[PDB]
Amino acid sequence: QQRFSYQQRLKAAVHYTVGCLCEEVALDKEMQFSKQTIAAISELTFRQCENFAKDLEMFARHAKRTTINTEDVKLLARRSNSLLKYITDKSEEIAQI
Amino acid sequence: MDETVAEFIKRTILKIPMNELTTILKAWDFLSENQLQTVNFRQRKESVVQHLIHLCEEKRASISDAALLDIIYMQFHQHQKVWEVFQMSKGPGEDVDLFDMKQFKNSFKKILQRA
Amino acid sequence: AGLSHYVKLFSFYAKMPMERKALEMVEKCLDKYFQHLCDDLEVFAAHAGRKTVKPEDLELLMRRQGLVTDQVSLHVLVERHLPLEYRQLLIPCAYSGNS
Amino acid sequence: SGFRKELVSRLLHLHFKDDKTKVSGDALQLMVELLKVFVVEAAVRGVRQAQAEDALRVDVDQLEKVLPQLLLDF
Amino acid sequence: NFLKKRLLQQCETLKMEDLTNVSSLLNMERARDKANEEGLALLQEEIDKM
Amino acid sequence: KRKAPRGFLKRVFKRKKPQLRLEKSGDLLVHLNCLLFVHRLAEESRTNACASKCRVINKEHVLAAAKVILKKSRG
Amino acid sequence: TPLQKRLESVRKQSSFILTPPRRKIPQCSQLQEDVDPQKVAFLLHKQWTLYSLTPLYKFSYSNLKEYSRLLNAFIVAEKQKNIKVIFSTLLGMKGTQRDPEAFLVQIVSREGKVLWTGWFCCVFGDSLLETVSEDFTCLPLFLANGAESNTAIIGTWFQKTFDCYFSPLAINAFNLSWMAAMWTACKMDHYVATTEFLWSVPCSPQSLDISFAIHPEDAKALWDSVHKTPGEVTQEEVDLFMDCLYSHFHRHFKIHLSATRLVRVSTSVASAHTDGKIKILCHKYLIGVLAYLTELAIFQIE
DNA sequence: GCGGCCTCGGCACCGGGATTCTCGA
DNA sequence: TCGAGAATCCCGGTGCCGAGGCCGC
Repeated sequence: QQRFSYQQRLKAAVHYTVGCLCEEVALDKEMQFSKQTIAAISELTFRQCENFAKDLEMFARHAKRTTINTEDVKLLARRSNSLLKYITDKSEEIAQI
Repeated sequence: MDETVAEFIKRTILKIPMNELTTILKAWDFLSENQLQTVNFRQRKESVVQHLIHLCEEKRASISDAALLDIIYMQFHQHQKVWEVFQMSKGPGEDVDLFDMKQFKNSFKKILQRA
Repeated sequence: AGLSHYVKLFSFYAKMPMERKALEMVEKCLDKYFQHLCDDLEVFAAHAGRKTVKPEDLELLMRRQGLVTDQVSLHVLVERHLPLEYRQLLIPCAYSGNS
Repeated sequence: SGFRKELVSRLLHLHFKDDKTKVSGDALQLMVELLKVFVVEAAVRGVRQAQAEDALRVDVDQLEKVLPQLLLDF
Repeated sequence: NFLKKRLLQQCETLKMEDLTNVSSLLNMERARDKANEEGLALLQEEIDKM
Repeated sequence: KRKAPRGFLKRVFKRKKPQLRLEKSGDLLVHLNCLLFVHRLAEESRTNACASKCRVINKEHVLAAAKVILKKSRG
Repeated sequence: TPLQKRLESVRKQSSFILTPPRRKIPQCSQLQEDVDPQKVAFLLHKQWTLYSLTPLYKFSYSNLKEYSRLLNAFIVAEKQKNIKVIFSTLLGMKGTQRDPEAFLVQIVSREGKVLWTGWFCCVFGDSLLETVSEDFTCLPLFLANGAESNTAIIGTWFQKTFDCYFSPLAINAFNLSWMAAMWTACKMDHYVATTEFLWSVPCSPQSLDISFAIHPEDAKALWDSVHKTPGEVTQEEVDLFMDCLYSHFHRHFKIHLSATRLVRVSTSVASAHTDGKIKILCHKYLIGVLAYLTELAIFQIE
């Protein structure tokens, strides 16, 4: 019902936009993402978006705050060096907007 | 340094006892004199069976010589794996004027890999 | 010292004999563990906006390490491993004077 | 293209355990970026272990062997 | 809904990745076996030709 | 072993990073973090030992353990 | 009567009054009552290492769960110095109705990998029942098969809780030849294994062993040559069977087998060693083979 | 060169290969 | 009559507990 219509509709949206991303990243390394491969990577995006939501809420709770700001996702970007460097420049590009 | 080769070497190196580690590892020629000092043969069994096989990981050990390791292991442990005796018999004529070890190695491997 | 304390505790935590050559590398593992931690406490305490590192500053970090959950909170984790006179400092008991 | 605004509002707000927490568009488009690079990173790690096995296809098992470091890393 | 009762109609009434992968592997194995029969049988034809 | 060094963890937290204000018993939390990190190390290294069926933990199992758990224990 | 009867029994046994036990050929023992077919069939082709077990003080076939826990908590504690212990009454391993019901002791490790499978049985052992009081449930036979380490742990537990003592039952070559003769005298069909007699000569420097393995039907026809009185085999008939083996071996190899000692007598009925690792129970004669084995255990106890 | 430590190895019990011998092409 | 399937005789290839070696007091 509502839980199913919620998460299946966003599973559909994740698959649709992630398939657009699959066509957008399949042209770099001349690769093809098979139907089960897209189906998997979409559900890992879903399952670890659960992880990002779990992290980000308590990240705001950690600063005695209710809203989620850029330092919270920076702590989400704190995890790994390569995407620290990637997200630093993408974050200054965020600030350009 | 391969499947059924590196772990095969591991399984034939824990087979050989600690006393004759030098004796069998010197004869199979992959570990030259310089390689013997790197591994401390007197320390432990799992230590040597892990450092020696690494010394073949750098030496890219192949089954052709991994099997030679097993041969040299059995040359000092021939008192296991009970042995049958086969007796050949030539008919009337001169003996085998050509048992070339190269030719015999060829005439054995060719016939065996034929079937 | 303390790294030698943890490698000896590794012996009673791994329940299985290991090698000393394994222990000086787990020493580098603890050194890098702090090389990630003390600047992870750094960045997490800076995230809270506080100069000091309060206990909840580390509860979030251990939530990051997946050891604090909605099932396993911070304090329950203290029950299972720390000795009594040490968890008396951490988890608030009650005397009408909760620590 | 990307993972759009009315969809990033909806997907993140589904896993939100309370109704009163919002994520702003400034952070929303960066969330788009972080899960877009979730796809990019998972895909590049999969195809990287694919050249490591030298494949022209990303199969089922490659993704399963990349999760133990994907979820650990990302 | 009809797909969930399709579940309730098939699974209630009543490997695959191993199927596909192992079947391709075993098909290469049968190609190797056809090569084996080509080699062994032909060398048998030459041996019994001798 | 039934101990937890008060002095050593504080000395490490001061040597490695000179600018913090770790609380009265915050170093006790650091000890708990390292205790659980070495728990994970011991258990996943036991898993590594069973992976190669080695009855003694060695270097080649600890180095594989590090890149999983130490990275996992990063905040 | 409560002890003095046993003293008179000891007197009779030590007297050694004309022993030759003309024994009835082990009769086909149709499996009595329950005798769990799965359990008994699992218990047949297992090499039981015999022991002699003194009667158990204060034992009851109701408190099996309590002893199971008390021994399980003791075995895993001997590992401190994964395992389940299932005491299981066998309900049918008894010769007469008054014998104590045989019960098992299995070291079950996850799945049913029975590591040890102990076995105490008292069949046709009414030379011990009528001499011991009611408090003791006497099971002269103990059957190991698990490692000797686990046997030397459950035996210690049994000594500690029941005051029963395990002497390792060693079948002397005389009793071994007896059982080797009454098992080729049986009326079986489809002989499972050849009748092998593993001799072992008493040379001081060397330890040559002989496996005088006869075709099982050929040994039955050789037994019929020396079998004259039916129903019961005598000591002279057993000795003549063994001497026909001797005069077929010294005839061939000029070495007097009678100058050697039996160490193992494999037969289609039941293999039987000397040093203890004795009773394999190939066929379902085990109530008769066990009858002989219990009668031999009385000899060691009494 | 011994004290509680450990590691090979004879003996032995349990798991597949080819011979029996029964059934299908 | 003969060809594949199952069981089981013959001996492994394995499991696992004493013996020998070896490093503090």
